[PDB]
Amino acid sequence: SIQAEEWYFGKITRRESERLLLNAENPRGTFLVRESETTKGAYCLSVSDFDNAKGLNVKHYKIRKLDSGGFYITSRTQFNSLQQLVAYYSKHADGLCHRLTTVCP
Repeated sequence: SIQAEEWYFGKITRRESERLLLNAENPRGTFLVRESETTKGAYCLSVSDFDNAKGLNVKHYKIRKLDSGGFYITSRTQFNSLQQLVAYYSKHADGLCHRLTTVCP
């Protein structure tokens, strides 16, 4: 059940995700997956970032569901579930601002 996944935050808003991620205690690459508020049927990978000029900031990556079943952020790689996606991007950033490091708490 994705519901029980530790990195999955269900229906929290865009503003709630940022609130959770923008915190001193979180590594760059702390992240969560949520349903998209605005795009029905989509997801969103929310990742904390930091640059010395803006400080801690969050980047949001829409995750689209292929009708045939998969998930994608880019045309580069596609995956059979959000779990396989969370796992790949933890090993390689491939375009994302930072590799996924920490699950949001």
